[PDB]
Amino acid sequence: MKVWLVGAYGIVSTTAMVGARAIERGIAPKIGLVSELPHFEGIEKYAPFSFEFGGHEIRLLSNAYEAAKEHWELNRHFDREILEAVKSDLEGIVARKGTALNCGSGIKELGDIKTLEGEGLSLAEMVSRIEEDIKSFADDETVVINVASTEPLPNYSEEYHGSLEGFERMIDEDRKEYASASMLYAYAALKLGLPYANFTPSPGSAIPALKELAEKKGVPHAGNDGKTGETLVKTTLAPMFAYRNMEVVGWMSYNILGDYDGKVLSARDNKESKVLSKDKVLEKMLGYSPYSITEIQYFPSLVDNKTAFDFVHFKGFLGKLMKFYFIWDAIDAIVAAPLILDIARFLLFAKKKGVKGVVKEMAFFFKSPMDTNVINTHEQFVVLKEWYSNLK
Amino acid sequence: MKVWLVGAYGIVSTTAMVGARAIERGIAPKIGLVSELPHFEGIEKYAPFSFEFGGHEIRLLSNAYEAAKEHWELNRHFDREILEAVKSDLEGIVARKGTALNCGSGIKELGDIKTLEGEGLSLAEMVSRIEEDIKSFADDETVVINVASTEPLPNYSEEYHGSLEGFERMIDEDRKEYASASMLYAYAALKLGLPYANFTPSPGSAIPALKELAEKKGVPHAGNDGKTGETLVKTTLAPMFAYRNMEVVGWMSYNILGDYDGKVLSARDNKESKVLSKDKVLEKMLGYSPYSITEIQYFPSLVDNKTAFDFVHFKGFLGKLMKFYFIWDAIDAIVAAPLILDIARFLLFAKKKGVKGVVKEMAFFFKSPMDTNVINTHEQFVVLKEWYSNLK
Amino acid sequence: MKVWLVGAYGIVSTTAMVGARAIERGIAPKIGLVSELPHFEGIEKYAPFSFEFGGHEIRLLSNAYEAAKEHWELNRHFDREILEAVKSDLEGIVARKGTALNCGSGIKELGDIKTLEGEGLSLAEMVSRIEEDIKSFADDETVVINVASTEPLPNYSEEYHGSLEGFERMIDEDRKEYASASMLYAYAALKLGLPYANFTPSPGSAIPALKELAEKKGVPHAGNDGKTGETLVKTTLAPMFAYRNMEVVGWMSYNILGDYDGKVLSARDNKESKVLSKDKVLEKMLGYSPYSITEIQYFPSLVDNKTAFDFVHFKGFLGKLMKFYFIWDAIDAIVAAPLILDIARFLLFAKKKGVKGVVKEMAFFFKSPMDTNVINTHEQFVVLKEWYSNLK
Amino acid sequence: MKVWLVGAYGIVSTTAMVGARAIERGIAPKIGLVSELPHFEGIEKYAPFSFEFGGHEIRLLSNAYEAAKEHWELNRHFDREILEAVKSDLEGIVARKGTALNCGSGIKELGDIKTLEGEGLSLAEMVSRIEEDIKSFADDETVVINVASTEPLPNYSEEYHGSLEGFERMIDEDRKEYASASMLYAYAALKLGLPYANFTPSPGSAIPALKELAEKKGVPHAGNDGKTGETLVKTTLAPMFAYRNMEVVGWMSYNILGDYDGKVLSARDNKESKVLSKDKVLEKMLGYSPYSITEIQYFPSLVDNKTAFDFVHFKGFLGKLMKFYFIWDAIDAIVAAPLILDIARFLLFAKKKGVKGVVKEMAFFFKSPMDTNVINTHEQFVVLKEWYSNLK
Ligand SMILES: NC(=O)c1ccc[n+]([C@@H]2O[C@H](COP(=O)([O-])OP(=O)(O)OC[C@H]3O[C@@H](n4cnc5c(N)ncnc54)[C@H](O)[C@@H]3O)[C@@H](O)[C@H]2O)c1
Ligand SMILES: NC(=O)c1ccc[n+]([C@@H]2O[C@H](COP(=O)([O-])OP(=O)(O)OC[C@H]3O[C@@H](n4cnc5c(N)ncnc54)[C@H](O)[C@@H]3O)[C@@H](O)[C@H]2O)c1
Ligand SMILES: NC(=O)c1ccc[n+]([C@@H]2O[C@H](COP(=O)([O-])OP(=O)(O)OC[C@H]3O[C@@H](n4cnc5c(N)ncnc54)[C@H](O)[C@@H]3O)[C@@H](O)[C@H]2O)c1
Ligand SMILES: NC(=O)c1ccc[n+]([C@@H]2O[C@H](COP(=O)([O-])OP(=O)(O)OC[C@H]3O[C@@H](n4cnc5c(N)ncnc54)[C@H](O)[C@@H]3O)[C@@H](O)[C@H]2O)c1
Ligand code: NA
Ligand code: NA
Repeated sequence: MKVWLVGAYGIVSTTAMVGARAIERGIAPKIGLVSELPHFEGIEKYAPFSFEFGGHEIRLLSNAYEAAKEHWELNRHFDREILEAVKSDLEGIVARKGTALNCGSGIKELGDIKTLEGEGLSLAEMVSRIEEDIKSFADDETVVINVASTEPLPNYSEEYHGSLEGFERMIDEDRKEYASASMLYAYAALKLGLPYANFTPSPGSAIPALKELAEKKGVPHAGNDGKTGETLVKTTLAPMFAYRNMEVVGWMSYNILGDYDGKVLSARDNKESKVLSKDKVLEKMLGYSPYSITEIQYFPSLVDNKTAFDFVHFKGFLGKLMKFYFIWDAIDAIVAAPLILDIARFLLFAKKKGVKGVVKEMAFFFKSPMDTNVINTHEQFVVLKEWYSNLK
Repeated sequence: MKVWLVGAYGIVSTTAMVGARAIERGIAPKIGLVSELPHFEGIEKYAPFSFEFGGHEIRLLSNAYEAAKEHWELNRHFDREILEAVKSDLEGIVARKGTALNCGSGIKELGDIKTLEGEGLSLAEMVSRIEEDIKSFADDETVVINVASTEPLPNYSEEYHGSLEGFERMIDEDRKEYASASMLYAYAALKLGLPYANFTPSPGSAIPALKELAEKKGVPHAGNDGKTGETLVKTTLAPMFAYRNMEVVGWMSYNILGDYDGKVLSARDNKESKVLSKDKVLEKMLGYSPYSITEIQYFPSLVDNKTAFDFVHFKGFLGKLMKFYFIWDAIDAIVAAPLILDIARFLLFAKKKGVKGVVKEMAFFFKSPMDTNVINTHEQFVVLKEWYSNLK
Repeated sequence: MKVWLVGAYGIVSTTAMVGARAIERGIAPKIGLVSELPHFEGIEKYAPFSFEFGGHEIRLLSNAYEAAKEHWELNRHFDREILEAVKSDLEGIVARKGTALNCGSGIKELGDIKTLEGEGLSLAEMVSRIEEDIKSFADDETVVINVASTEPLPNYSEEYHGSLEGFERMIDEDRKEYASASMLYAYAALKLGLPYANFTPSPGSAIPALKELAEKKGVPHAGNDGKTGETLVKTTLAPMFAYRNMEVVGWMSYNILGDYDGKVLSARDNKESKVLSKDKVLEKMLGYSPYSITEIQYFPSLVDNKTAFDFVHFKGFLGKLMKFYFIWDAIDAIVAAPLILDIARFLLFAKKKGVKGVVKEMAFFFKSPMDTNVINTHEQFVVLKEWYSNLK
Repeated sequence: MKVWLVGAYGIVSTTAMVGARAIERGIAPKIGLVSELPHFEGIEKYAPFSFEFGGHEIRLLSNAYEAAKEHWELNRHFDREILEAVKSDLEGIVARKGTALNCGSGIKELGDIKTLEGEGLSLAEMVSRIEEDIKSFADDETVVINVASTEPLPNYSEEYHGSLEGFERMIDEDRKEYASASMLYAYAALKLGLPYANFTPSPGSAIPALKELAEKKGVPHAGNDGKTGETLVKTTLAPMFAYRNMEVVGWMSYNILGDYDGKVLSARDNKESKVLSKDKVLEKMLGYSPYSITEIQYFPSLVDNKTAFDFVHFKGFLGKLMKFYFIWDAIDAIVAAPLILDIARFLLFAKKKGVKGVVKEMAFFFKSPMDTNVINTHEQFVVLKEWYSNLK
């Protein structure tokens, strides 16, 4: 299959590329791949473990190898021998110039960038470039996945975001104020009939306009925002207090990281998207709102080793308060990268099975799953299992 | 209903007694009670929140109030005002002298004790005293629950434990070497046609002899070993690594506590029962065995504030190792006490619904659930929900 | 001796009052009191353990007992029996209306308040009321200690803060914009010839004007900002990396608390004072600046149980990065309250020994010690010991 | 200078060798080296940063490079580029066959071993081989340092360990039952007039016989047992509670590690030496004994990444209990290796300054410092500083 990655030179993106190729060359295990679990036996009939890559970027380096090595230098999150073995393949992946339209002040932290809007192009002309890039790459086994820096919350508009006609009016009128990069890539993917997933908390396809578009075009889509670490634990663990009829009175979630993701989320406007997505899961699972605090702070020496500190304050029998702590110490690109490969395969599977619109049953992958109040990790896993069985 | 508690002066036992009465007098919330969750609406048709108590003990204090206050003095795990309000009721609960037969060297740590076997009685004569105590108390709405100190692993015997005839032969021949206290209380309960649950990792009714007996008598029973804290988290959290196709390579579980439970488990023979029950859950959930260490150590200043330290070492994409820590800081009697009330109500419900033999669907309460490989907390909760719906 | 407490109805203040009296009535140990350590034998010649209290407040409750009980209800940080035993004594402590001039937006969180500036008084007239209150209480064995809510960083002024003449000009001209409450109480104390200590990060006497005043008047003073918990650990532990020639690359300090202190510090202007005081210690000890983040967030269920989460990222041999975590779980009023009693006794001792100006050797008590670059806890303790020996 | 390392193929030993050479070739910083701190300016007059290595082993691999690479493969605790750069130098370091006499059951975990006692040699003949090996290597700038696996507590003997004549009688009579390997290497070093340090909790030179010998020979020696991680923190942090007049009621110290050190300490007899050395520090600092538990458990996936979990339970004002947690996550060979280089330089310095007998002022390096009750890390550092200034 083929995967077009928005933010193709990022660490999540390059590590998926490194991993896919290491696994194909037979020099890496299949650990981390949800699509490789026993329940999904037979997926390879529809989506074999076979990947060609391209994508859009605003940080233009020569190729995906140079991009992968920049992240490897700082993080060393896989062996030098894996880097070397996949060098050839990754040198042939060259990203195209994308758009950073309305992606917030945090984009400044990426350093030297070049964008379509910087060239003076209108919305219609930007869409045409994005579509031409994708369609020149795409086949009938192609998916588009957004793994680009997290945008701020969009300037929402009922007219421009509430219907497909309103959104196409937005493009026609060149109303840039209401367009964000993530919307434009999602729009392009679906207009081309390509399945789409948004691994970030940027709006992407999660506006009514684009949900209408995906349905009309009969195209499957999924999102939003990869559930990889702290939020994974929160949605696995919060149900335990509910099952035991305990009241959660407080939940603290504090996250420190560096690298480009920590750099972008250092900006208050970009951060808000990620923070709300991490925070809001609690009420959906419990039925009520514990006092919750969720923060992300830049902490440069950790690079992509995002570390989370959580504290849960809870009541039990007779009103007695009790306390639970956790620390997650993990590399973000290592828990994220396989989910990109899994999302791509499950979208391809969904496409071939005639699935259209939001694939709500892929909620398991996401912190803010579209079209569903199923948040509990256990419930989401059962939904994913049962969905695949129903269509297999 | 009526509940006969083996180990009636213990902290789990007295706090269930304090709690039941506080809730009946309308001075405490219903927090902590699984049987009070919305899904179990209508349980009160079969098992209303209404409790009379008695039980067996080897530490003879005057009454359950004096017992409750001894634990309250050291722990202050509920308000002085709750203690005062329930004093009358608890002063009327007087335990009967039980048996500490083959309950290990840790029983020495309980201080001043008096037992049936100390009086020179044979197995048959001990059984008669235990039965007379229970039957003088029991009605058609009576359950027996074991919350006594954890025994060592029994001297197992195919002849004496493998069939009811073999076990009754054991009693007839006065073969004390193969009898443990917990077996004798379980035997007595079931011979009397009373539902039974074992909240400890002592063998109790979990031998083939007594499982045969419960079936023959048409009596429901449940166990073993309350899942309250660290093991609750382990069975909620370990599935997350499986769902995400990660390999757990190591899991460390270190527990410190004081009070009478920490005192008994300071002995190496008593400890082994609790340790194996906490440790063995991992393989059943994952399909394989991470290097696991599970310890319990005495740490007197914590009293009944059992604190657990866990560390999970796990592999993800490309073989990368990553790390997860947790600390549970809770009072053991507060997470355990409501489960005693819930177990009693669900046993009464099961009894009235014609349920007989091991109620395997009550696995949710237990670290070592009888007759089931369902260990995942989420799965167990669904099984409990669905079981109750099926019989309601 | 006599202690006039600014913020007399606060939890630190009332717990010092509760503690002093419990210890005098012989119903509490002397644990927590630095002045009770063997090295300080003979202090009781100059400052016996004997305390009468008064102070200023803006939250007017009837008396210090009602104030103490309000905090006890929420926190239960000492026994009901201690509360009862000291009720009489504390009912006779009645605070006087003080000033909340330029104490930031966080003061709004205190609820119902009444202030001198609210009555329409000028700076000169406010100073006269504050002085009249203190002088009506004071004797030759009286000290004034600031334990009031943390102010924002002041609008600094060279003219008005840089010399005593400039500060007295400020009062004469009624230039309120440059006066803060803490400055006015410190000014009043020193004008009256009374020793002064500032337990908060508010400016207090730590401006050149008031340092000049204390010297001229021959009056000892000490501050700023009680070092009680997280910062205590930081100044004990950071030296270990220096002694071992390790580079600290990052230090994260995250603090959650409730109660009135957490409420006031929820405001961004008030918070800044506390944050800088906690953060700045690192460079002074190490000679360089690790990337440091220090936050305080409101977390209401913890009440006065301030909990801190720290993470230290450090380099050792060959550049290898390594990691250290800590969690402090303590009640803030319990670690602070004895230091108020100790500060008072050491100020009285200093006064009687002819000490004047900043008592820099009391740095041990403080996060931002005036007139000293001695920050290491070990060094500060030796300085305090040696100071007392020199004057004994 | 020259350093003869007992246990020369171990990870602490090989990493000191790797580090020394990387630093000499100018490809590594001097981070981690206490002897490189500003206070020790001028040490290079007596002990320049210049090292030639040899030693004894029982695991015979071809050379120290092969040994270093075996540990590097599993741990990756320095760059492949450092490994490559020092390969030549380390290939020329070839260990000689030593003795594992009475080194406990844990020695079995080292795999394929060869020893002097296995050849049938008497004590006198073993001593001669050990001496011949060392003297063939040694010059006037040579030190011997023990970094071999931790032995069990020795079979102590007043006659054989209490005087030099008694110890030499032991050798003469071939009384193996009372000799341990570490004693024999220490004996040989001192008989040869070479300074000696013991980085392990094995007895080494810490018996009266060998202390008498070092004095008579006018030879400086130091030990015992490198203070590198958890115990470093404990001796830095415990003084904080004393300075603040708090009572420590409980201290838990739980350590997990793998590699060869974790393997040897998995044995109960070997473990006891390390456990007592880690545990006993508390009383010496505080004056009393908190309930303390100290454990080390094998946890193979961590390899040389020893992780420690500590919990401190402490009383403060009015008897209130409060709680402090810490987690140390570090590589043991990285914190240990520079101390070997520092110990060697400070021993050479001591030798040239006419120092003889136990260098008690090197206590800073050690968990069980010989001839001193100075345990507090801060105090030890001041003692080391002042010692060096006095002799410089
Ligand atoms: N576990 C995880 O790492 C995880 C989990 C959930 C969500 N996410 C989200 O995934 C995204 C990727 O994470 P990452 O660590 O790879 O960050 P990264 O910064 O290393 O990668 C993002 C890449 O996208 C590029 N980019 C930014 N805006 C773009 C635009 N509009 N068009 C094209 N390219 C653009 C950047 O130049 C960068 O190379 C982030 O938004 C992050 O918040 C990551
Ligand atoms: N969260 C929890 O507290 C928890 C969880 C799982 C299992 N358990 C188990 O529940 C049991 C009770 O815990 P606890 O904290 O109340 O301990 P406890 O020691 O305070 O209570 C046990 C009581 O039973 C008595 N006893 C011991 N052997 C007896 C015998 N053979 N016959 C009659 N009485 C006997 C003791 O005197 C004591 O009063 C223990 O076995 C414990 O391991 C507790
Ligand atoms: N361990 C600790 O608790 C600790 C450590 C260091 C510093 N501090 C500082 O000590 C102070 C007291 O802490 P607390 O927990 O008692 O808080 P608290 O809010 O319970 O006490 C402060 C009291 O002062 C009053 N107040 C505020 N402004 C005033 C003014 N200008 N004049 C007179 N009264 C005023 C408030 O009404 C309140 O009763 C805070 O500034 C805090 O940041 C506390
Ligand atoms: N931070 C630390 O790593 C640290 C701190 C304090 C003490 N120590 C102690 O230092 C020692 C070395 O630690 P390591 O991690 O290098 O362990 P290691 O097992 O990797 O090294 C010990 C080496 O000595 C060898 N050996 C064992 N007995 C011997 C004998 N009698 N004669 C000659 N060689 C012998 C072994 O074969 C091995 O190569 C251990 O005793 C350990 O407990 C280490
Ligand atoms: Na805690
Ligand atoms: Na870690």
